[PDB]
Amino acid sequence: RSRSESSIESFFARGACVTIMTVDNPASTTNKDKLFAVWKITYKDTVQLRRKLEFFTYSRFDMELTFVVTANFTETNNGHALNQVYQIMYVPPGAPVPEKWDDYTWQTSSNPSIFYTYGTAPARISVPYVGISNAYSHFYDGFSLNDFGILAVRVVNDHNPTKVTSKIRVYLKPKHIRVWCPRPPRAVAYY
Amino acid sequence: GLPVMNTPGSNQYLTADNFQSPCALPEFDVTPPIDIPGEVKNMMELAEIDTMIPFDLSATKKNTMEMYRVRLSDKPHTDDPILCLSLSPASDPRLSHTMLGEILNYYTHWAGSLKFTFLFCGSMMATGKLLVSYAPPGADPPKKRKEAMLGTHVIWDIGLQSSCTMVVPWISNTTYRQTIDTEGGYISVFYQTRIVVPLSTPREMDILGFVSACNDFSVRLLRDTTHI
Amino acid sequence: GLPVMNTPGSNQYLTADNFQSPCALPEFDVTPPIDIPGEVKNMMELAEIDTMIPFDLSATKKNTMEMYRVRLSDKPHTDDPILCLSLSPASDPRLSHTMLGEILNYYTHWAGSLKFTFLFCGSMMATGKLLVSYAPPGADPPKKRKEAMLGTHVIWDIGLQSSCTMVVPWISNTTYRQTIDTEGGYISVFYQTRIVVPLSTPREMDILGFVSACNDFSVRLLRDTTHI
Amino acid sequence: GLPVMNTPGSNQYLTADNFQSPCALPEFDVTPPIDIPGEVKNMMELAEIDTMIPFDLSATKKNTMEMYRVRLSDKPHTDDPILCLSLSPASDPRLSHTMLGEILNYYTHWAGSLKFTFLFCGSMMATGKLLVSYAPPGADPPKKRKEAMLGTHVIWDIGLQSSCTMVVPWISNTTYRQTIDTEGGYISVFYQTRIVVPLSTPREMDILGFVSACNDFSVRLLRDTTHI
Repeated sequence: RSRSESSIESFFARGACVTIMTVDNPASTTNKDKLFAVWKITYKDTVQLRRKLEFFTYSRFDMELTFVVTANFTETNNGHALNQVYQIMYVPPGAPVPEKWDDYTWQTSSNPSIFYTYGTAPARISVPYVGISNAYSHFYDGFSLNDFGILAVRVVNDHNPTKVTSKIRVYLKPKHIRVWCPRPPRAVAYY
Repeated sequence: GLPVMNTPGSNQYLTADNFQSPCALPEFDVTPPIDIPGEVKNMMELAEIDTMIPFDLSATKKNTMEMYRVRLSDKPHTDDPILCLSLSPASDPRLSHTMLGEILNYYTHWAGSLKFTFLFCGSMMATGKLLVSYAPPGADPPKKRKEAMLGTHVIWDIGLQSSCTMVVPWISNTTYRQTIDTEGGYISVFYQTRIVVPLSTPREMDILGFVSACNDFSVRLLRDTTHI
Repeated sequence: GLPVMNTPGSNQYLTADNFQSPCALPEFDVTPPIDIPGEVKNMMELAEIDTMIPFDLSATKKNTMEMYRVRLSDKPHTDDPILCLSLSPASDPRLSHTMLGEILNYYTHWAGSLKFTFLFCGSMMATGKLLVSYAPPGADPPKKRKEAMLGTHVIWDIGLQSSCTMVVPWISNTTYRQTIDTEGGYISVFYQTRIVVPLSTPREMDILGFVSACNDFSVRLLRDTTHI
Repeated sequence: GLPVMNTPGSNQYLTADNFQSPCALPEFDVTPPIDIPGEVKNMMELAEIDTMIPFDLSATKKNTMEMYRVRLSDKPHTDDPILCLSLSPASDPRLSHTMLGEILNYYTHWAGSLKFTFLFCGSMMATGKLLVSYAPPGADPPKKRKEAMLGTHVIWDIGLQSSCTMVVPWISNTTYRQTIDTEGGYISVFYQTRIVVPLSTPREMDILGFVSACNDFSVRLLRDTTHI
């Protein structure tokens, strides 16, 4: 007998990808507003984590985010580019989100930012519990969802000759989980 | 400085890794927790809960309220069972959908005892006897009341007690079974006596059925198969 | 050497990181500090200071000396209030510009009590009664003196004491409010009695208004929105 | 942080390295072990087992049951030996295939004593004498019974005891020999007396032969030569 692997920590704290944020190099050819990528942290997209969390009503958890950046030249053209640096900015709840590539939010002291140098160990931060409430509500029978923050991403190098696309996989691992008030689990139907 | 020697495994991200990591909000005073009722410390606490078995998964009955009710009627006293429930909690479509089954689908291995609980939802007046049998693993399920009686069984008296909690044991060659494919036993309910009723009381009653893991139950080797 | 294994997070610069770092001037003898008067150990010490509320933010009054003075006059005894001040210290344009508001704009969350302090700047001779009311959050502000009196209030006597320090309480569902959007209460000042004056003394006095955080006040989750 | 200085040998994978490594299944509760009979803690425990020598590796005899039996017959009393077995356990085709030899092929160096055990598989009635000789290393094997008798030997009596366990000693200039090329000695069995039998009992008996390492045996410097 042993019930360790069916503990909440073991059942939940498992590195799961939750998004793939794509950003292009600031190439001066015809580039759109794809120069930066923004994703509001939410578990309602990945079915695995969501279906596991909706076993329970309330919750609390730190949130370890790992970032796996993978780039490649777009054109078959004789591509050359020095090592790119990526600004991975975490925007806490209630804070403003970037609108442009050169918005002020990328220079704000509040917003913590990682400067990942390409071709190195995957970047990582550990967001704490950022809830106004004393527990993340997965279901709320009231009138006026919970804010974890936003992740914005850009390339720092600016006047680049050759285009370079890059995908940032975000491996979210909830850590120090607590969950209350179990519920019936949803079918996989409406996901 | 301190001479080091970077070993293999350096600069790899193993998604199962457990290291310290730098906090992005290190000056932030976390909202303290409160004592909410109902903290779950373990998933098996949800499988230890008596949840209702869907017995009739036919085309019409399924995905309604009728898929759970087993109807006892008055018809020719056939020796065949009222219900025969295979004990493949993961690889049985009926137990697969229970809470137990929902937790077992998240795991590969499991071991322990199950407790089944049938519940007569008929009249206070009606009386009779059902025979709740348990064929162990390897056995071909009982086809007649006699074959079932000779083995393990419980003569449940509809008249006296309205429920019947039979507990299955943990019999397996390995220390743990699988959640997919191969036996595991059979609960099965027969009439010992056709149900008696007084006056114009309805002669069509219902029995419900519940299942839950026991305190000895355990799972291991998480396996999430959820996708789109 | 000591075998190590570089983990994820290596060679990243997190602007929130807190590590040791090599000093560029390691042989340099720093100018020692002196005991200057007025060391601030915390920003809330600046929000605990009674600063003056601008009540009249009209086109003319604003960005002058008149935007702070509330003029009491002699006109038909209308039940409407002299002033009604919403308790959105961050999301109220009047309290937004106070020192308290300037410190709250740097933060997301806050919690605590406020103390408002009205101050009669009229004559030593003039006498009368104002009624300083406090509608709690959720309440629609009082429109008549009666509605205000029935709730929480203070009958301030212009003749006896020249100030009136009403302290708001900390009422919120969360442990902390937001600095942007939704209620929070209303201070509001009515005439109980039209102000009496002796001889040709002017019948147009002024009251000032101050606000400050209390010792129980606290903020968290810094949010600088300063840019060009 | 702690200033380090990555030395030579960093980021190399030496297949002989022994470092810690991150577990891919860190939350997984391993199936506990049981007490199975027959745990082997060392490979020499398999070389300490008396396994049967194939003496006749001729074209026909080999890869059958006859390659192990040494046939004693009744023919002209030639002084030549019944068998002469060179003590190159690795570099002798006969001892090479024994369990001892199978373990020695996995190693470069070895040292210790061997015990050979011949076994008469004839009649309870038959009687006679064999002479089991041991020429030490460097010696040219004995060609006549006299030359063998003068050296080390054992006059085995077929009539009394049915086996004969002669133990070779550890004689080598180095502390360890090689498993390939050069001497090491010779066991050799002669007739002292042609085997007597009573009545029509068959005059063609068989002796088997076993070999095993002793408790003093040891190997070192693993050398796997297995390929396709």
